[PDB]
Amino acid sequence: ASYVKFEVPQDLADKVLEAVRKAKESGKIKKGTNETTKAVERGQAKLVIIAEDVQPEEIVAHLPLLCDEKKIPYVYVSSKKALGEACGLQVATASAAILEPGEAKDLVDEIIKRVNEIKGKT
Amino acid sequence: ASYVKFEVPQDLADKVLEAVRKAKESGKIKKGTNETTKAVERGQAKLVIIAEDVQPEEIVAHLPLLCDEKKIPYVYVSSKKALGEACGLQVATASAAILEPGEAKDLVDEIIKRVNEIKGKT
Amino acid sequence: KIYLIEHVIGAVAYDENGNIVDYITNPRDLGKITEELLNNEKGIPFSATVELLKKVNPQEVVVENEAEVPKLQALGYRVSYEPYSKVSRIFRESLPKVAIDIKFASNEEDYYNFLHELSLEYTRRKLRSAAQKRDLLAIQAVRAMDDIDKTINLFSERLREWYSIHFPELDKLIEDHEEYATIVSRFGDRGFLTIDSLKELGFNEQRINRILDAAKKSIGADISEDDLSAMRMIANTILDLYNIRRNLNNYLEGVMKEVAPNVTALVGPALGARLLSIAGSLDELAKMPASTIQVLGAEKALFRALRSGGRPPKHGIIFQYPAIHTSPRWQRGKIARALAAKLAIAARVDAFSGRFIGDQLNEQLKKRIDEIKEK
Amino acid sequence: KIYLIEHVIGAVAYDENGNIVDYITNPRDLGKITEELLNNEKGIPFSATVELLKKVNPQEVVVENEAEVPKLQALGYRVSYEPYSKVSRIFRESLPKVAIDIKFASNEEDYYNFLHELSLEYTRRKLRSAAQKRDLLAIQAVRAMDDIDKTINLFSERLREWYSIHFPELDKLIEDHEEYATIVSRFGDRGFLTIDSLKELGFNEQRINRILDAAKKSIGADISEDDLSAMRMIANTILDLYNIRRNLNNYLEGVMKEVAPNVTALVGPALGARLLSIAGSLDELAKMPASTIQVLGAEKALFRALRSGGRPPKHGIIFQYPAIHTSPRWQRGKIARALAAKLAIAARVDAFSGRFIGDQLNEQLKKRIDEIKEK
Amino acid sequence: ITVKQTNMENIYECEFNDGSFRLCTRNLVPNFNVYGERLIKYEGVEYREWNAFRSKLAGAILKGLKTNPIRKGTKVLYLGAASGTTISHVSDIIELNGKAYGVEFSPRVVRELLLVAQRRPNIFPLLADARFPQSYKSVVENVDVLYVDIAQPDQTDIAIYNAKFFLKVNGDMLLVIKARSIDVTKDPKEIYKTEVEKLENSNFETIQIINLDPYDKDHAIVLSKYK
Amino acid sequence: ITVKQTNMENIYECEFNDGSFRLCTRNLVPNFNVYGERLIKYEGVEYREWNAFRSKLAGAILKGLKTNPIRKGTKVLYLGAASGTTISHVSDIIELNGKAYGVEFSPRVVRELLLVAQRRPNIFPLLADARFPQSYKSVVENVDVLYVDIAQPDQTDIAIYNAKFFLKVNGDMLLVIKARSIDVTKDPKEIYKTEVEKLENSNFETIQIINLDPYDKDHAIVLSKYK
RNA sequence: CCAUGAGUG
RNA sequence: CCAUGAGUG
RNA sequence: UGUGAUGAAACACUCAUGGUCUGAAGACUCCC
RNA sequence: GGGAGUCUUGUGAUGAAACACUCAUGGUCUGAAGA
Ligand SMILES: Nc1ncnc2c1ncn2[C@@H]1O[C@H](CSCC[C@H](N)C(=O)O)[C@@H](O)[C@H]1O
Ligand SMILES: Nc1ncnc2c1ncn2[C@@H]1O[C@H](CSCC[C@H](N)C(=O)O)[C@@H](O)[C@H]1O
Repeated sequence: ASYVKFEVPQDLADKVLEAVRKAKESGKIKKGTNETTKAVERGQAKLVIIAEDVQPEEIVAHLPLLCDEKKIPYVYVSSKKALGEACGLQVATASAAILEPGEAKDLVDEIIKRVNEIKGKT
Repeated sequence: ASYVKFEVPQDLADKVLEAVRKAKESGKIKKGTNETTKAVERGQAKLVIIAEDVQPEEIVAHLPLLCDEKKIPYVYVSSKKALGEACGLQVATASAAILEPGEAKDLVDEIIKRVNEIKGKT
Repeated sequence: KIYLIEHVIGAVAYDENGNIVDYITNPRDLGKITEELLNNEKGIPFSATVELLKKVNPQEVVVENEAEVPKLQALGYRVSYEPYSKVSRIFRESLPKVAIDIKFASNEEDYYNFLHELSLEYTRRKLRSAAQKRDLLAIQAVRAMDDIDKTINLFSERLREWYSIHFPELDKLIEDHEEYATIVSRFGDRGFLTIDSLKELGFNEQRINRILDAAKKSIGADISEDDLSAMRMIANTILDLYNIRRNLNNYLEGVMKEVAPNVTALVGPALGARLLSIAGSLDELAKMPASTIQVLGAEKALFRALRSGGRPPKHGIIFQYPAIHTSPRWQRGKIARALAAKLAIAARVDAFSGRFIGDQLNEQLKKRIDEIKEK
Repeated sequence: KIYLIEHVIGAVAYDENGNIVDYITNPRDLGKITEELLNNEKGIPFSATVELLKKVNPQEVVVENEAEVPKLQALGYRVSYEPYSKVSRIFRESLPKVAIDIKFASNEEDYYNFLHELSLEYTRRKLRSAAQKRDLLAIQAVRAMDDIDKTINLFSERLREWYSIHFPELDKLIEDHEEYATIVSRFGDRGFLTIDSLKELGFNEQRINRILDAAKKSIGADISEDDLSAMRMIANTILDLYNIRRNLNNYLEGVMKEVAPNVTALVGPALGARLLSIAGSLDELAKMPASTIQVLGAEKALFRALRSGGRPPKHGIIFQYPAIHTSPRWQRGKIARALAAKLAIAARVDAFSGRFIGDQLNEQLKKRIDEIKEK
Repeated sequence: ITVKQTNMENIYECEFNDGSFRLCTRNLVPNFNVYGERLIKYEGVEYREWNAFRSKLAGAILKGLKTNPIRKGTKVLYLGAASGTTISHVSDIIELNGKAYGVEFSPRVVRELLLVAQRRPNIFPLLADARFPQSYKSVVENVDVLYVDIAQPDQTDIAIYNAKFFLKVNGDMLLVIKARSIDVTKDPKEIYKTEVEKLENSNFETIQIINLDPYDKDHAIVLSKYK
Repeated sequence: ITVKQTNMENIYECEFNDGSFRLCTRNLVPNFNVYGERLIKYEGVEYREWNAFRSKLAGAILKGLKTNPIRKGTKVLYLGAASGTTISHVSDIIELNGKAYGVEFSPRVVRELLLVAQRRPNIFPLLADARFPQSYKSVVENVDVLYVDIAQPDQTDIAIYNAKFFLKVNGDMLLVIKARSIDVTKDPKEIYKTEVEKLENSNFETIQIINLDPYDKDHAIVLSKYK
């Protein structure tokens, strides 16, 4: 897929899926593509997660651009259904965002700091 | 002149000028064409005095029309210098208005009623 | 003593008691009644009124309308009026009936059938005399001219914004909108500019090279002829529009000299036309005080001051007068006040049918402008 | 570990302390630097940077740009980035000077002469790629249409109030503006109306007589041929502008199927162009959530609700979609919400260079619409 | 849908498809509408929907007008007829037997009053200035109701002058007070006290004072009897 | 007329024909004005009239900028150069010795910035998004003053980012706060405080906080020093 | 609609 | 500018 | 200089940039 | 009234103030001082 800028290992992918869940419980998230876009424009998002099996792709292709303008880190997970069922939904979702990490602060800080290393940051 | 509908006997023309004067002292008057125009427009003038020796005739010509619209009686004096010098000015005036007769009430009420007889009113 | 009535029904006489002394019924004829209806407006008695003034020969007669009295005195009679008299009233209270009583119509049924058709036709006639006024064309013409003024300006700003996708530098090179649209009309691509089309515009040679260099080194966008044609449709309309304005301008000049010569003399045809549009007519303009004519067209600022007790506007549309907007703030007020003053004088001679007197008014005006500027 | 700097000045290597390890100066040539500054935007390494990585042969390289990092890896080295490194600052802290040290110029006097004329030239270039965007024409065009839309309405409203001085009865008899305009334009005086030129328009025989009878029975004014030919200037223009609109709608369709097919597929060129005008570009519309697209064009309404906690606008320029302004009040809100959703997908598939998929986007949309309507 | 009489003659209410209640009158000229109003048939009779937002009369009715002096066959003089919206409806109310004389001095607007006055023998159009009743003296009779809706600073005086010409004793005047057209500075509510006193000095007996807001801003209608 | 120096380098006030007072800077390119400003000669030197109502910096001064870090021979990064009104005047101030870099991502407007930047070797046009200081990184050096008047919701966050690229330690940053372009909901006076804390938690030493009213409504400029 | 920078008649 | 009546895109 | 002295906020537009709704429910069907 | 499934739905359910214009009427500054 081409809106996929960098590469996510399933350990990295999973820490996300857990990370989302704790943020429904202990923090604040926004679920859905339209809300994730508004979440970025607004600089509320601390971490943006994008599914890899979206069709058509161009639906979420704009998120990488936006996230750099607002300097918000982005990560991929492999299935959209999987990201939704994390989200407290029983249908799929192509992208989601954490505004408040909560009792996943330590967990998110690990991911957001790991995708930087795979992105070549010192 | 042609904008003068009827003829004022000088016993009436002079009793006019005197009614103006008592109204500067005991009442309230207005002097000049543009202000008469407003005092007629606003329904403030009880008696509107227009000169017969005005030059050019057209300056005060709208007053008869106006006055008939607001049903405000109007009267003529023969000399323009005199009407102005009556007003407490040392210059002429083309038209004037008494707003409150003051001590010309009985005096005015008699004029507007004589100018009525000369207009063919029962 | 005999009291006299005038109506579609005819002419009727009453004693003060309210009994019909004598009557002469009108003809139940649309054409004729209408006319005598228009005539009684100017004092002319119905013809039926003159006959009736003859059958009974009354010592004292009194009518409804005050414009009739001088006419009937000229026929020999002693005449006055009491406007809303008991008689006139007694007369209409019986109008369902006395139409039949003086045998104007057989029944109530087709008195109104007619009175309606007269009412239809009497006003239809006035509707026409009104549309027939000369000043309406003066007003509609210049409102329309101003509608074009606005339009030309709008398209010009579109066209500048639009053409500059292809040739940006040209925008800041031509102040005049008409010159600029003319460039885009004739040439199209920036690369078709040739010296002769440019010397034909009036362009001095120095500007000419600045333009041809500008096109050369342009960092503009290269674009299809379909794109250029689009722009040029907008460009060509701008030019059309410039012509029509001048045609209208001439049309307006004539009218404004025809219906309102004196006002035209003071401020020129359009602004005179403009003030005619705001007042609504010449005759409504004529009755205005100067203090109103001075601010006509600044209604937002006027009612702001009058509502709030703040400061009023010096000038409305009167602002367009060359002397005013060239001159500094403190002079404008004195120039407007003086101008408006001359304007009501200009207007009043016009409406009340005076002959041209515009020269000395101007003289008078420019004098006061000079006293004012010498301080 | 070598920290790599890239500047107009050339290509520099540093040790971690900030001491100049090695350099390869760029040629003092505007032409090549301008292209390489544009290339480095896409991640492409300087050619001079390529040499410097050969001379020094580094274990670890770190660049200023994260976009460069993969290019130099494809070239064989291990690369990372640090955005605001202490080395990059050190380099530039010494830039008034090290320009002279590596001999890019003799002195400060003309390093600044150069960097000024590079900057003029580097941005002259970027200014041009902006002009080259195709959606700009779409935007300018559709702006011009709405400008003609407005004008037509204005000129049309004027002609009717004006032409009714002569022939008041034609106004309420001809609903459509263009039609009215042709009648004023072909005839003039009402007394020239004929069955033949009027059967030429397509008027059914019944309306033609209703027209001709009205012309006969008109309580309008008998007015000269100058007045009439003056009005006709406006009538003709109304006609020119309709012809021009009809051309621009056709031009626009062309650019709009070209630059944004799916949007167009959904809402058509006019309305779609219109959203491009509002968003500013295609790439700005692409980045919008639907919640914006849905309210684009209701900014008075929007922020009124946002400032106060009031009720929001249901729809913006989107109001123009047939389904929306025709369906009863309670359905608009949902239709709009559904359109905007698709529009945003559509805008996104169009900008990020997708091929046409508008068939299912419409199909999906009419589904969401059919459901709404069955309640 | 259901249509039923109201307390006032030839004026009706509608139960509607949804349950909104709107005023209407029995259409004197079936199949024909003077503004855009809805035409509604019930048990084979046609009524015209009377929008209060356009027509001041329907407002005063919807605001609790005690009694309506306009009924089957009333003869009414209506100053300031304008486009014919309201006067078209008082035609429906008076119903061929009754007669309505309409004054209006703006030619631009009498132009459409004409159209309305043509289909309706109820209506006798007059392009004239209500300030000079001498001009329409020669076409009209005396009247039961004097409906005065004119935008004029001396609108009250005009009404009065018109009354002592055409108003029967114990006849009624409905006068619309248009505040902002009387003086834009004063409080609308001050305007009303001053105008009613004017009525009360000319032996008018103030019967009811209604405020037309929200249907018409800064507007009031006075129903009073001339003595 | 009379012209004299002010407390700040290369900045003057004028005594005029009437007894009025307006700021001005010493004209670097005589006979040439980037907007419509008065050109004035005094003892045969040409100065440019500096309308405060147009330029934020003149406002800050006429609203009491205690001390000014932009002077003769200063190097500046100017985010949001636009058509070139204010940057043309800082060109007059920093005056050839010193240099000014203009970042601006709006091309319609850089179109006129080109002009201002030809006539003046002070000014270095750069068409870029100040959110990516990486894209203009390879043309500038470091600067003393970071002047930021850019319309953005994170204008301050941007400013801080550019800062850690190009601001010499102990340089001054003039950051312009647009309340209504950060959020039209929030109270402007609430915003300045909330943003100034942004700068101070990122260790800028707020020297002075200036409110531009009336020169610019809902506007404030902060001067702080970078550590 | 608000704010800011550039312009038109 | 406010209020009223008639309409257009 | 009352044939108006003094005071004193005329109107129509274009471009650029930012601020640009809500967020999980809604319709149906079968058992006693 | 208790239990129970089905279709649509974060690729967006529910709620919810799009905008541009013309005509007609009226409300339309101060009032004796100025060089
Ligand atoms: N002096 C006067 N004589 C006759 N009509 C006048 C007048 N002054 C104003 N008018 C008219 O009064 C009208 C007020 S609008 C009236 C609305 C209408 N009566 C209705 O309810 O349907 C305006 O059209 C104006 O033209
Ligand atoms: N993200 C961004 N990067 C760079 N410039 C931007 C920007 N966003 C907005 N701007 C520009 O910032 C400018 C603000 S107006 C300020 C201009 C300058 N301060 C002067 O006084 O002359 C606008 O013209 C706008 O085009």
